[PDB]
Amino acid sequence: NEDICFIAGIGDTNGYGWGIAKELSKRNVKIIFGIWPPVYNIFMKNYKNGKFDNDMIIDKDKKMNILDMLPFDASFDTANDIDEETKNNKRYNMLQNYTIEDVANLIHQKYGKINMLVHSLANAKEVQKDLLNTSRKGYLDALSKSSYSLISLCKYFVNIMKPQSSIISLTYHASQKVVPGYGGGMSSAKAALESDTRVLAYHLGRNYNIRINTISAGPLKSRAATAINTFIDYAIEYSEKYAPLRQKLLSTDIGSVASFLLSRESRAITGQTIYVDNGLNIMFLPD
Amino acid sequence: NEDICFIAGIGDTNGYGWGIAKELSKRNVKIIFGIWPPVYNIFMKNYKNGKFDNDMIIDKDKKMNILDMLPFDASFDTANDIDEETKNNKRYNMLQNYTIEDVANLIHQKYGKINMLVHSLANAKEVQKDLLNTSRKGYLDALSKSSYSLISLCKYFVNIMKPQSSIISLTYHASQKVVPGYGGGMSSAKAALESDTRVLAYHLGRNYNIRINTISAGPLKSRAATAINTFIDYAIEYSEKYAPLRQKLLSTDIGSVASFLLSRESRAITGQTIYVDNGLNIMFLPD
Amino acid sequence: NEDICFIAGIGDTNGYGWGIAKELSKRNVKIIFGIWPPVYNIFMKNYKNGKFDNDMIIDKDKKMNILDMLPFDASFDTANDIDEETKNNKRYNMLQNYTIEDVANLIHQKYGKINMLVHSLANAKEVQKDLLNTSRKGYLDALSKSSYSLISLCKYFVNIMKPQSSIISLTYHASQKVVPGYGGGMSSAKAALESDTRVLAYHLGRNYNIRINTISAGPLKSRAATAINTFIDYAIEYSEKYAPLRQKLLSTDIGSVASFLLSRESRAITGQTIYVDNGLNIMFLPD
Amino acid sequence: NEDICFIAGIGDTNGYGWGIAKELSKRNVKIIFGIWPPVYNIFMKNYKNGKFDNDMIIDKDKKMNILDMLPFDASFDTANDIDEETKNNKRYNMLQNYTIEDVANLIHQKYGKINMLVHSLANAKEVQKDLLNTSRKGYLDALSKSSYSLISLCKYFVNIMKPQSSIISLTYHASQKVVPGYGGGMSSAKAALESDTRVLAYHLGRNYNIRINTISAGPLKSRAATAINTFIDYAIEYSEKYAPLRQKLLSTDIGSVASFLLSRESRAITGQTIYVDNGLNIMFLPD
Ligand SMILES: NC(=O)c1ccc[n+]([C@@H]2O[C@H](COP(=O)([O-])OP(=O)(O)OC[C@H]3O[C@@H](n4cnc5c(N)ncnc54)[C@H](O)[C@@H]3O)[C@@H](O)[C@H]2O)c1
Ligand SMILES: NC(=O)c1ccc[n+]([C@@H]2O[C@H](COP(=O)([O-])OP(=O)(O)OC[C@H]3O[C@@H](n4cnc5c(N)ncnc54)[C@H](O)[C@@H]3O)[C@@H](O)[C@H]2O)c1
Ligand SMILES: NC(=O)c1ccc[n+]([C@@H]2O[C@H](COP(=O)([O-])OP(=O)(O)OC[C@H]3O[C@@H](n4cnc5c(N)ncnc54)[C@H](O)[C@@H]3O)[C@@H](O)[C@H]2O)c1
Ligand SMILES: NC(=O)c1ccc[n+]([C@@H]2O[C@H](COP(=O)([O-])OP(=O)(O)OC[C@H]3O[C@@H](n4cnc5c(N)ncnc54)[C@H](O)[C@@H]3O)[C@@H](O)[C@H]2O)c1
Ligand SMILES: Oc1cc(Cl)ccc1Oc1ccc(Cl)cc1Cl
Ligand SMILES: Oc1cc(Cl)ccc1Oc1ccc(Cl)cc1Cl
Ligand SMILES: Oc1cc(Cl)ccc1Oc1ccc(Cl)cc1Cl
Ligand SMILES: Oc1cc(Cl)ccc1Oc1ccc(Cl)cc1Cl
Repeated sequence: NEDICFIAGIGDTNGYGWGIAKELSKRNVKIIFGIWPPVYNIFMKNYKNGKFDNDMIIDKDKKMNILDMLPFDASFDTANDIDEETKNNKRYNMLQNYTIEDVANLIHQKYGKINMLVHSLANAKEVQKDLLNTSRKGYLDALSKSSYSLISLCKYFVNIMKPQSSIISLTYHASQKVVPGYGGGMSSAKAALESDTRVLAYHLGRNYNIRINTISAGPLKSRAATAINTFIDYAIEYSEKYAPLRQKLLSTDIGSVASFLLSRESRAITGQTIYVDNGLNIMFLPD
Repeated sequence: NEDICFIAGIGDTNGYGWGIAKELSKRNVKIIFGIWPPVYNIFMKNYKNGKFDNDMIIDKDKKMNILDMLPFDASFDTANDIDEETKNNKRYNMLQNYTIEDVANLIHQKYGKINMLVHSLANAKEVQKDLLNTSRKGYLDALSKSSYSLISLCKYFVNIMKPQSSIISLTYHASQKVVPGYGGGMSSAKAALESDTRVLAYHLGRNYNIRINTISAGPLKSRAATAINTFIDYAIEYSEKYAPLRQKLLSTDIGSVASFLLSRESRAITGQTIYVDNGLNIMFLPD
Repeated sequence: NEDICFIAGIGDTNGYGWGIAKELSKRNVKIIFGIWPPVYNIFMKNYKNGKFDNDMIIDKDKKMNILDMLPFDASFDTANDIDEETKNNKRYNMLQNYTIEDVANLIHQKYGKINMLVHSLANAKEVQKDLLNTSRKGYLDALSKSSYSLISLCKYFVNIMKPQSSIISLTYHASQKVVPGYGGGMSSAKAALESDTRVLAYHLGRNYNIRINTISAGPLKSRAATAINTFIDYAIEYSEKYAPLRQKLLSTDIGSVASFLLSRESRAITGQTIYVDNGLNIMFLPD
Repeated sequence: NEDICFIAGIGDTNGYGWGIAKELSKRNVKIIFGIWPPVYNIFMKNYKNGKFDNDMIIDKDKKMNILDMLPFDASFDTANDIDEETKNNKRYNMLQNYTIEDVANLIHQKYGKINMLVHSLANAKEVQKDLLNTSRKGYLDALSKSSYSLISLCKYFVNIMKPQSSIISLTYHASQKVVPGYGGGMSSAKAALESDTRVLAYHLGRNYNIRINTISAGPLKSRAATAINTFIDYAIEYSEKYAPLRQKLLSTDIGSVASFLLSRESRAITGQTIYVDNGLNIMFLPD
């Protein structure tokens, strides 16, 4: 009782963020969605029009427990970072308090302190280009939004979290082994994310008694996965054929693991990269 | 509601085997203990005398549900491997059906098929010697009882397990990084165990849809630990002083993680080495 | 014969860049220094005043073979990236062709194609702050100069390198394990550098038959090492006391390894992170 | 000028042992071969008949300098370990002083102290069986001859080695990632070998200032390789098709790296697993 989780990085019901929300709901955790402004209105519309009613179904008729839905952009740390153009952009103009600091303050004011935080986002302008051809701007854009965002989320949210709270993010094996197609510096961003998870585990553990881990998920055909041009269909096919466990990897498979890591049951685990990919990562040569 | 777990390697209530049994009990899992013959009667004596009553208490009105307790020696695969020096041994003479295959048949004959298996045993005759001074006989003894026993357990128990069953063992970071007092080939045995966990994950996964993982636990002042050369006293002191999470590591901390890995909740995790050590493994230079 | 190496990241004779240059000279490799503009003039002055004559001594009277010394700033990819302020800054005003593209073109025009490239630089404005307190700007600054610079160096220099050429950079273990004190996102930058080394190994290997590896060096009291405030004295003391090899780590120790990796003798090694740290990285618990 | 290397594990000129001998010869290192008794006479026969003359050619007017060739069985530590089944064996009856301790004393008695040691042997009676179906006897046989033999070699040879000496062994990536046809416990043996290399690095480093590393080599169609179950044909085909460097891996490619690790040039490297496989180990999803 009293478990509140903020999930940053939800634009629909086809990604891991939604799978994580469903499993947490089964444990009676209250959910707060952090939605990227560019897709905020479209998300709300569909929600209002009851387009997600089926996907919100859990257990036996059990409906998901969505406490709130807030506009959120991990590119901005404070209101002072918002550039004039973005502030005046059509999709941002009518929204407020969407920077990392503002959302933390908003959540604290409305619901008090929370104990669960999920970083389920990533972005790279040049993801379609191989690392060698990625520009400096594209590279830094990937690191800024996909990696630094985690650090910033921690810096502002630790002030509104209870001791013994837990934090998780999502990564991918391309950080440790070569996956052609995963460009734009996304591999670089994930490698940084995994390393930052260890350093943050040290600081957050000693000073706040807070835990942080990352889940290296297998392939899922999410909206963003298609942006890589297809790459995702190949990855899924390869996984279902060569993984030690030949079964379809579901968003809820990652969700149940996320639920465990966020609960007090994983009290002694921190700074780890946990693989939830049907064991594919352990293979060397296929069959 | 129908889950049965065989825990191989319990001689008292101060080790990880007991902690795992306690946590699985909270989930209403029926427990069967595999006890090393040399200490079987003494264990039985204490149990009867109520020396473990307090250690069996769980939650409010809940007691640990121990289905059965059987003599079990991981040194012998089948009845044919029992030598006269053992058969004629005082402690073994009074016991029967304690080889790996016999225990599997006995359990199956009495309770049917099971779906959870825990390997929580290690043994090395020359653990007090550094690797360089360990004899061939001592080295092989460690690998035989601490590593091969996992493979043999799987070979014989898969026949009495249900599909989608799960298996776990315990390892230690000395397999990956140097820990001076961890001798006799125990470091070697743990390295083989972690690698074997991957290979078995592939075979058991493809052929039976069965999962297998290993938990790399932090220091716990248990019975066997005290045999290493005080060493455990150092390890614990160091862990509690430098680990990112400054809290005492409890056998049940490993238990709750084991319980999760043995349930369907971790359906997509296999062949992994999961660290449950308060994050100590991530540190390099002590602060 | 005909071996030319460009070493990017030399501001004096106290770092690894100089140690790498000395060892390469022993193999009769022609050296070209890439010097950061802010310290370019001071470097030349000392050189001219013969302040480095002693340090240039190799073998028996054998003097180093410095082919050229060029101003170089890894922050700029092309002349178009140079901001008006920097272009007009006192130390840059009188220098030309110091961007990555210009230096590559300059080298090609003056000496033709080369076959050896060394990335021996790093920088982070907020290195004195722990990761949690590093600003977005500081973080991206670290990644831009310490990691992306490697990718850019490769993109422009592969056009002026012969097939079978070799490239190396320098990293540090803080990317894999926690080292308190290594802040400003330097740990993040090194993790990215190591991951990018693997991805680049794939692209450069398949398309140009060029190799790339990185050396994870132990502590050396270089000029930059002092910028971390001391941290470096502690690291050196810890290393000389706990490493399996209790000896002083010299810049030339890294130099000789760099020489091997850059030569044709390491033909089958690529995408690797090679540790040259007296074996400290393999230790878990000290003595 | 005074370097002597003992290479344990040579039965012909198609393996890595020969490639290592060739490269060390270019450096004028005196070579002593340790030959498995069962094939000692045949080897000697071919040598006398000049069947290896072409394989011994190096550079222009340079021939491989083989100091001596001795029968050597890594299964026996001392004369006391020789059983009647072996002593009475036809192939062993005619030979003497072939245990590890005897060879060390014999070499020392004839040529004095040495400074280079190479462990290039592996053996597993049930290599054709997958791990799950490998017997205890077969599993232990693999660990005894392929892993413990390294420890015993160090224990007995340090007495006849000079300070600052170097040692290397060969391993394979199947210890870290799953390779289906690599059975009989060879994967287990390699995992132990790599871990043991770290522990030994600590002991030999602190006590004798002696270094030890292991080379993880790529596929090479050798004599023993052909015993795995064609498998080697697959491995080679896969390596040459997907590795970042599309070139044939030669025994001398491993030889040049071995030569470097055995020289003073690598003075600061110890306890490491160095990959010499054209970078194949860094790949995840084949392109
Ligand atoms: N889908 C997969 O196959 C897969 C594999 C490994 C890891 N994960 C990781 O899981 C996370 C989500 O992946 P997914 O596939 O479910 O994607 P989605 O399902 O695309 O989720 C990503 C979310 O990020 C949001 N987002 C983008 N930029 C943002 C910004 N600046 N501020 C705030 N939100 C922003 C998007 O609007 C979107 O809802 C990422 O970290 C991804 O790398 C996914
Ligand atoms: N104690 C720790 O700090 C620690 C750290 C890492 C991993 N674990 C691992 O957990 C397992 C148990 O450790 P523990 O500390 O709880 O020890 P215990 O508490 O000593 O548990 C080991 C059990 O093995 C049994 N055993 C020994 N030889 C046997 C044989 N031939 N057949 C059957 N059973 C046999 C013993 O009787 C004992 O009950 C081991 O694998 C150990 O390496 C423990
Ligand atoms: N010294 C150590 O203990 C140590 C340990 C591990 C790795 N290495 C790595 O070796 C490299 C050099 O380290 P070092 O200690 O010898 O340092 P130095 O000896 O400080 O070398 C770094 C060089 O980078 C140059 N530089 C900084 N910003 C630049 C820019 N924008 N463009 C071009 N040049 C720039 C400096 O002027 C300097 O000459 C770095 O990558 C460092 O992280 C060093
Ligand atoms: N062949 C490859 O592709 C490959 C890949 C990775 C690592 N390496 C490793 O290199 C080493 C040699 O491999 P290789 O392919 O050159 O094989 P060979 O070319 O088969 O070399 C192995 C040698 O071990 C000797 N041997 C076997 N049992 C022995 C015993 N009891 N005592 C003494 N010598 C004994 C054999 O007679 C033989 O000369 C092994 O450790 C192997 O695992 C080889
Ligand atoms: O990390 C991922 C891994 C896979 Cl296999 C599929 C999708 C992934 O997620 C992303 C990839 C690129 C961008 Cl730009 C944004 C996101 Cl969310
Ligand atoms: O693996 C372990 C790690 C630690 Cl820190 C403490 C105890 C451990 O467990 C053992 C060590 C040696 C032997 Cl002979 C038997 C066991 Cl059960
Ligand atoms: O990587 C390093 C590791 C160590 Cl132990 C010492 C110095 C290092 O190098 C740097 C650290 C911070 C900045 Cl800003 C620049 C450089 Cl060159
Ligand atoms: O380790 C190896 C790896 C590969 Cl790919 C090919 C051959 C190898 O070497 C062996 C394998 C099994 C046995 Cl019984 C003996 C040896 Cl020498």
